[PDB]
Amino acid sequence: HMPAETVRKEVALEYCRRVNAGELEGVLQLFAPDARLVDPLGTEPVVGRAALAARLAPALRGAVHEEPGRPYAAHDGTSVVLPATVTVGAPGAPPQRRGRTRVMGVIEVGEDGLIREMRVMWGVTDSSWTARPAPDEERRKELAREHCLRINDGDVDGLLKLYSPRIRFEDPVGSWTRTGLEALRAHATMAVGSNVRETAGLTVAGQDGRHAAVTVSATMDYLPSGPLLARHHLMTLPAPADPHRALIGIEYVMVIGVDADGLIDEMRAYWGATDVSLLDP
Ligand SMILES: CC[C@@H](C(=O)N1C(=O)O[C@@H](c2ccccc2)[C@H]1C)[C@H]1O[C@](CC)([C@H]2CC[C@](CC)([C@H](C)O)O2)C[C@@H]1C
Ligand code: NA
Repeated sequence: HMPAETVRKEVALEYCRRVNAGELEGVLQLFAPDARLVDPLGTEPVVGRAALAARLAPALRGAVHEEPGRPYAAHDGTSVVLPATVTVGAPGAPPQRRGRTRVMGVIEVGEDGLIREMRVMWGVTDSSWTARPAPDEERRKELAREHCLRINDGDVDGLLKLYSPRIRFEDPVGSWTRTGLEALRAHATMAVGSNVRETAGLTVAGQDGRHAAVTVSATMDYLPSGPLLARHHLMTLPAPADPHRALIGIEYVMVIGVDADGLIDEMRAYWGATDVSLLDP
C-alpha cells in the first residue's frame, strides 16, 4: 500500500528542507538506494546514492537554496510534482554571481516513502544563468497556455489544432491513457459542457526539445464530475447540499510533449484528491 498523497507531498517538501539545511547524508536517506535522478531532462540519469552524492555535493558546497511552491499529487500512489525556485553559485559566490532557476520537479515515491525517481523540468529560458535564446522552449510554454485559452473560449475545434492525431493523454496521472483526436474532442466537449475554466499560473520548459509544464487552477460545475470523483476516491469532501449551485476546483500541473512537427502528442495532468476542492455555493 502506497503512500498517501499528503505523505508524498511531505517527502517532496522535505527534500527541499534537507537540501536547504546543507545535510548531504540527510538528503541521501530520502532516496531509495538505487534511485534515479534526471536533471535536466535530456540527460543520462544519475543512478544510486554514490552517484547522487557526487551530483549534489557541489550544489551543497555552493549554498544551494530551494524555495518550494505548492505540491501536486496524482492518482498513481507514487507521483508528486513540486514547482520551486532554485538559487545557487560556485562555493562562496556573492548574490551577484548566484543564478536563480524556476523548476518543476517530478518525484516518484516507493511503497516505503523513499524517492525512487526525480526528474527536474527547467529550461534556459527559466534561468537567470543565461540570456541565450531558446525559441523552442518559449513555443512549448506558449502551447501549454494556449490549451487553457482554447478550453476557456469553448473552442474545441481550435484546441484540437494544437494536437497530433497520435496524441496520448492521461488525466489524472494514474488513470489510463486515451489516444487520438476524437477522444480528446469528447473529453474537451465534456469540459466545455461543464463550464470548465482553466487559469494558468507558472510555466517551465524541459531541456529535451519536447516537454513543457504549466500550473493550472480550474473550476467546473459540480455535476457531472463530482459524484464520479467521489466514487473513485478523488473527492473526499462532503457532497454539497445543492449540487446544482456548487463548483469543483482542481489545482493541477499539465505536462505536454511536442513532436517533430510542433504538435502536442503527449499530455498528462497531475492532480489527486488533495488537489480537489468544493466551492459551495
Ligand atoms: C470525466 C472527466 C474528468 C476525469 O478525467 N476523471 C474523472 O472525473 O474521474 C477520474 C478517474 C480516475 C481514475 C478512475 C476513475 C475516474 C478521471 C477519469 C476530469 O476531466 C476534466 C473535465 C473534462 C478535465 C479539465 C482539466 C483537466 C485537469 C483537471 C485536464 C487537463 O483535461 O481535466 C476535469 C474532470 C474532473
Ligand atoms: Na535564461
